[PDB]
Amino acid sequence: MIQQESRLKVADNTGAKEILCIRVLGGSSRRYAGIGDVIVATVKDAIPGGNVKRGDVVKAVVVRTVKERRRADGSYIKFDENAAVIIKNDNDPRGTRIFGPVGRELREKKFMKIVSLAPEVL
Amino acid sequence: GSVPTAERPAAIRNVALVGPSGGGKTTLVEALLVAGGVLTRPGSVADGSTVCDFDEAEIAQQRSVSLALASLSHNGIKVNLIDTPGYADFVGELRAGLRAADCALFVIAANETIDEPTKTLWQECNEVQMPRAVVITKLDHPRANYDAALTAAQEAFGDKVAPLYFPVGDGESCKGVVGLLTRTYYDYSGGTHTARPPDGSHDAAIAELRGSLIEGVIEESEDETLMERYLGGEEIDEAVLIADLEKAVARASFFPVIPVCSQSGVGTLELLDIISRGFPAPPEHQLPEVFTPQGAPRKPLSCDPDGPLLAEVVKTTSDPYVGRVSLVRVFSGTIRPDATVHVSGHFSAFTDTSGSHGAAAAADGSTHSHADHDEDERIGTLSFPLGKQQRPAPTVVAGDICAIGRLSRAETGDTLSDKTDPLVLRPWTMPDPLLPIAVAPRAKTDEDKLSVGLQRLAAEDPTLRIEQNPETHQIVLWCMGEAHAAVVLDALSRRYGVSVDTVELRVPLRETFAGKATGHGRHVKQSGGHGQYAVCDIEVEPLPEGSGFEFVDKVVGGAVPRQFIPSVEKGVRAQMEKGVTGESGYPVVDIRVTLFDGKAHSVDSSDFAFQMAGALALRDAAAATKINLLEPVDDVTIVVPDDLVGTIMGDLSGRRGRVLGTDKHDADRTVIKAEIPEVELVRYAIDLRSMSHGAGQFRRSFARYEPMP
Amino acid sequence: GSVPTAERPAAIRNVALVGPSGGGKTTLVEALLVAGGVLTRPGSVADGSTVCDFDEAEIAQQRSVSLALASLSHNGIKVNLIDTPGYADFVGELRAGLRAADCALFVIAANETIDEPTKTLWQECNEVQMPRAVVITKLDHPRANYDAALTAAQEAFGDKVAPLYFPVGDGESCKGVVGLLTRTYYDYSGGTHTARPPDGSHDAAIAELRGSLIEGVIEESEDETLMERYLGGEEIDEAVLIADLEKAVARASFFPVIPVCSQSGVGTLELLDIISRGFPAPPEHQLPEVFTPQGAPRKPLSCDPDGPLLAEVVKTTSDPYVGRVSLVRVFSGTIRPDATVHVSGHFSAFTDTSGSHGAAAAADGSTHSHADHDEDERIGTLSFPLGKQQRPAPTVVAGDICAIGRLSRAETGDTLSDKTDPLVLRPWTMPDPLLPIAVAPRAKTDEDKLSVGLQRLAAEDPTLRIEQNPETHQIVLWCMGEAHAAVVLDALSRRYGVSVDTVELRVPLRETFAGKATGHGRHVKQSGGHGQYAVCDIEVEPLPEGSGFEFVDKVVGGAVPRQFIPSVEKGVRAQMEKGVTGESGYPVVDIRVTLFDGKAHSVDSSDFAFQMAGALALRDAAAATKINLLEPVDDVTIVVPDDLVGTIMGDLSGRRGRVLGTDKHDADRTVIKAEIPEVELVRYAIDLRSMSHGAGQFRRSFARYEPMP
Ligand SMILES: Nc1nc2c(ncn2[C@@H]2O[C@H](COP(=O)(O)OP(=O)(O)NP(=O)(O)O)[C@@H](O)[C@H]2O)c(=O)[nH]1
Ligand SMILES: Nc1nc2c(ncn2[C@@H]2O[C@H](COP(=O)(O)OP(=O)(O)NP(=O)(O)O)[C@@H](O)[C@H]2O)c(=O)[nH]1
Repeated sequence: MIQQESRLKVADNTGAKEILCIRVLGGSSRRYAGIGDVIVATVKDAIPGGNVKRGDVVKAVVVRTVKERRRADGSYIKFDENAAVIIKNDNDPRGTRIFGPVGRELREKKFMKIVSLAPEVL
Repeated sequence: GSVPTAERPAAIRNVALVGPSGGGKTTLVEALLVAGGVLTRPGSVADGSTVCDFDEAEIAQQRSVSLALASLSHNGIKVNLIDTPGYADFVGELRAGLRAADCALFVIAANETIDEPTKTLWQECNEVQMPRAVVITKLDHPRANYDAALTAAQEAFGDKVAPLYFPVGDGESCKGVVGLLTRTYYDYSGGTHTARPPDGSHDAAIAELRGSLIEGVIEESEDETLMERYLGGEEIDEAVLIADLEKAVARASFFPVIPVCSQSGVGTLELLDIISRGFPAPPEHQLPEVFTPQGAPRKPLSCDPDGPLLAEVVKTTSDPYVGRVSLVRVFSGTIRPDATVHVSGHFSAFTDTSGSHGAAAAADGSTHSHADHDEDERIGTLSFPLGKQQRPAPTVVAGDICAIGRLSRAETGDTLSDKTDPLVLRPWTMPDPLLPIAVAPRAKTDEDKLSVGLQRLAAEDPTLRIEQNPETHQIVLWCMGEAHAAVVLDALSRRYGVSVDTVELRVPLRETFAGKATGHGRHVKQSGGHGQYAVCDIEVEPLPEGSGFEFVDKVVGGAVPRQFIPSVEKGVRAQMEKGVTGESGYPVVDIRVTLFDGKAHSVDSSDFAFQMAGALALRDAAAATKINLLEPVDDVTIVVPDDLVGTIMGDLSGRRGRVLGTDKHDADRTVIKAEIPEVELVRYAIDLRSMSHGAGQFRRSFARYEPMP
Repeated sequence: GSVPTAERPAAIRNVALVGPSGGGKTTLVEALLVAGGVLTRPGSVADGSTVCDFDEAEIAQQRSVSLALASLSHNGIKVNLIDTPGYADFVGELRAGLRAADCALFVIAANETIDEPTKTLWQECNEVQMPRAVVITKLDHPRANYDAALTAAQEAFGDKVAPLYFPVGDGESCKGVVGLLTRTYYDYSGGTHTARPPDGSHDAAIAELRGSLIEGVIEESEDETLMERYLGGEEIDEAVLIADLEKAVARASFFPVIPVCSQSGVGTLELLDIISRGFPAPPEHQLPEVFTPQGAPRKPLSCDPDGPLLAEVVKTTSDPYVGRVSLVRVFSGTIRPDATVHVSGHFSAFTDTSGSHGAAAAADGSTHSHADHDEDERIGTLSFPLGKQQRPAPTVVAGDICAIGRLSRAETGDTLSDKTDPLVLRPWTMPDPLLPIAVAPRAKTDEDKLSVGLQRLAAEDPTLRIEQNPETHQIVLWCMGEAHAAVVLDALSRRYGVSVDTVELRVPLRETFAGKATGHGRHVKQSGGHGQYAVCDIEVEPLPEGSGFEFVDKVVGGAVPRQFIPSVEKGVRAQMEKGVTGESGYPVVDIRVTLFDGKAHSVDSSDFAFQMAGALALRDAAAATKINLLEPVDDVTIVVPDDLVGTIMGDLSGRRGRVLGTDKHDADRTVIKAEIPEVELVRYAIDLRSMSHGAGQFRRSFARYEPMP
């Protein structure tokens, strides 16, 4: 349940560490973002030498949440941290590697690149 | 211009440039690269804008501390210049680069005489048959005497050293050099290289230099009639002579002298030509002897891209973004992405030799002393490292050094080969460190990850060894010297966040009895569980060192129960483990406990009770006589030059040391047999190297124990 | 399969495939290559697996945007297929392919008729007297009517167009064809090409087709008695008819029609047979006139490997790893690896005609204005283009096309020959791009390399014209159209790292005085040193157009010191140059300044002060009257169909164009001569191709300057 003003860890090579959620894309007045939802964010912390710097508005997709999320099978998934992946307009990562596990919801949202690059998909 | 990508190892050259600390190796590398056209202008070491001088430690120390690799293209031939550290503290990196290259370049200043570190580095290059070409740099210095450096190199590094190109200048900014074999003088005075016939002011000297170079080269050639032809008045052909010079230089026989003016760009183009033609080839160079994975040796493999897959890492580091920058040097076969290579850890058995005492085999790191492991890992992206930025490599043929990312278990020097045919090359002999240092964590959480941090650092730093002391309960890091110690501590506190503070290293120590005495132990403790009360009477006698712990029982009539004899015994063992000299009692050793008498109760006898009863009997016995402390004397094999044996005799005399002999190690150095207390050997390596100017090598090995003087 | 290698020019064929955009040319080439054995299975443009559509731009636009070459040898005869883009924006590449070809092939689909762009392509092919053959394709389309398209072709391009192969299909997927000359029906129903006599279902129509083809050919046959014999009932022999057809096609006198099923592979084998038999050979082809370096005409060389060396690069491509890949068209002599050949850079004298503002001769790149350059380069390894793969070639005989890499300064259109006999083939016709595109670099680092990148761009694409404005200081790219402009921008932004931003083209303007006026110029400034005082009273009166700057002196009593009057004149000239209209004043021409009075100080009079006073007086005089703005006008000659005359005339009526005359270009097009202001021509091309179904073709040339209405 990421929403306005939420802080997210970044799981990429882009060089950013933490981002702030500006808007949850996918409809007007939409409140929450779960795994597999695209948001707009701003970069708060970064590598000094990274391509992405502080203060630039970027587009990301949530890959991990602390709030439990139900699956159609009756099972539930949960993580210890809220994490996101920087993407470009064609739903492709800006980085080259992904850190940590991701939920399989990304598979049904057509984020094939993130799914392939993740070390583990759950 | 075009990215250097050669389709054959013969069109690839890799040179590990060597020299003193801040000798201009990087500067010459930048000048050459600009001559090749990779860099717009040659950067300055001090400015830190060069491709090689990018790391934090290299810029901070204002010199080369970790080696760097750059790729160059010249007339369709690839050149891989490899800057190497100029300080003996990082001579392990230089050794790896020499092992990583088929040619070495001595970057020295014309205003500096050849120092002993340079001589020892030349010896290290020499007894691996690694070819060398003498390079004279820093000719712009006001005191730059090219002729003095030339003569010193010829006199020191054998008669095989002889000038190849003769510089011409006004004494302040050399305006050109003269090509002896090409009889043509190249002039840079007007800002443009001009291969023109000499003006004739030094025609006789040039001709003499041509004759000397020819006769020196002929000596190492094949045609024995060439000497008769040249001495008979016949002029040998220029092309044939050149080919003969290439043979002499490649075969690790000749060491031509090259003047270089890096600042003005004078001589860089002709140096590139010499690298491209006269320098040895990775196929021609005597490749390290290959080994089967299971300990058997194997015939050396040809530097053929079509041959069996064969490679060896030369540097390892961790990058959060691109990944682990594993500098892998390819020797046989072609390396391609998506290929699973063998990651054998040197199969250290083949490198357990040499390495001085420490048996330096693979990545040192005594906690991981000798890797000797196997692994097959799928490589990721092949990249040609240009400083931080990596040049993509779609195909990497044999005879090249490349950086491979996303290698999970890769370490420095690990041999990379085919999964179907695992292979092991001969890794470099690494100068195991002999300066111990102790690191204490600020808390427990950092210490928990300290193990993996030091393991990763040792994988990155093959020359570094990390030692854990179980007796004194501390972790000890061994570094070659001071600057390398600073670099490794910075890397530990940065790449792994290890917050520690330097502390004194404590040597192992033991306690022994100086006399014989008897003890009385009375225990009374009536608690809420089982009432405890036991009395024991033992006897202890002094025993020679190395006797260990002993126990004799002579109780009469079964006064103390047999079941509680183990209780008393173990109580005495724990009490003597805790020591007898105050609250800081060192482990008492080589003592015999002799129990004779004791009293028993119907119910108050217990395991713990009798344990303390024996303990207190031990205290009472120790209270009656003296306790002698022993320190472990270690055999020290001191290797110093024969002229420096007098210095070692003089200083070891002030070190309470005894000399058991001075055996001549070789024509220059001398092995000195001596045993010294361990307290004197914490800083022996650093002072030895400082006094010997890098000529000091020594071994340590605990022998026995001696009392306090 | 095997590398197609040719040792005699006769066994080589070089035919350029042309047609409409997306005419399935790439699929046809893939099917032919599969029939040739080089490719295992036919590729698909939609899937992007085709050899021809391998570049990023082609796949991005899903259409041919750049031309490619494929080599195939069939029946011992090598064929050099030249696929070219079918869009008008890439007409120059098609013309370059035509020049490097000895025949022209039109790939058209039966389900669509001949469009006007295809007719203009036929005209362009015709105006080198190139042989042309009609290939009907896409016979798998439901609407594919071979009969309708055939008829249209016969009616349009005269009676010389008669079909050569008669298909027999179901109207959906053509199962085979009937050989008209051989009376043989070819079948592919079972997936195998089977040649059998026709069953007689078309025997009457077959006989009609043989009669028409024989009567058409035999006329073009030198034997005039053959017509009598055939009309007298004599059956002309099949081999004789074949040979006569081959000769007539080699004469560019006949245009046969051969149906082809690219998808099904039907007819590919016979098509290759027709290419190998009926098509002219380079020895048969009228080789282009070869010129001496100094412009003296030279006799054309016979197409033989033993003749004088004569070759010509026709394509330049840039690759990050390989480097420049130059395709070399050889006509005479033999090219061998490692040989030094002469590079004649078009000898611009033969291409200096016209060119509009850019005056484009070859390789533009204003710093390299005109090519006209001569240089001898040693080539490396000969290679033949197979997609991104390069099959090494041992030697290149005359009459073939080869790919050479690592070429430092070789350019498209350059004439390669023996260094002892430099030659110059007649350059191809280069269409003049008339779509200026002003851009602005994002940084000066990009700007410095912009000249190099644009020079290399014009080296790759000779049809792109680059002009840097000297008045408005704008870099302007002249392009053919939307797709060509996009390609030009993208290649500049990627292949050379030049970040540029398209900006508004500035049409140069001129200024002159609209009436007589006087100005009072005072320059008084009291700084920390010498004071300044100079006053000039000048009189400026209008002059006829082109009168230039005239100075009239009317100073009475020497109020202005006579040593400072030239300073006043210099200030007036500088003020004219800097403009007189606001902050963006255009240069002032055709004015007269009459200095009749002024003031000066004994101490505070200086030449600079009088310069400033004259400039300020000129500025005041300009502000004392009106300023005439002169804009340029370019004469435009347009070729458009007679049915659209009124629409274009009215469009020019809304474009303020002045009609000069409507000249009959031909039976269906009218040449329109008119002068249009350059402002109206910024987007004239795009709107015209609209106002013309692309049929709009025009040329422009600067005429003069006129004041704004
Ligand atoms: N005058 C002069 N100074 C030089 C030259 N080469 C290097 N220097 C100077 O010496 C310092 C560093 O030189 P150098 O030790 O060769 O740098 P490095 O190659 O990075 N270290 P190392 O030589 O040990 O590999 C800098 O101040 C640099 O300007 C040279 O040819 N001439
Ligand atoms: N029915 C049919 N469609 C075809 C055939 N060849 C190509 N096409 C279709 O036509 C389109 C591309 O044709 P084409 O213009 O010849 O491709 P191109 O060669 O890249 N362009 P160009 O013809 O200008 O050289 C694609 O949609 C492709 O599927 C064919 O033989 N039959």
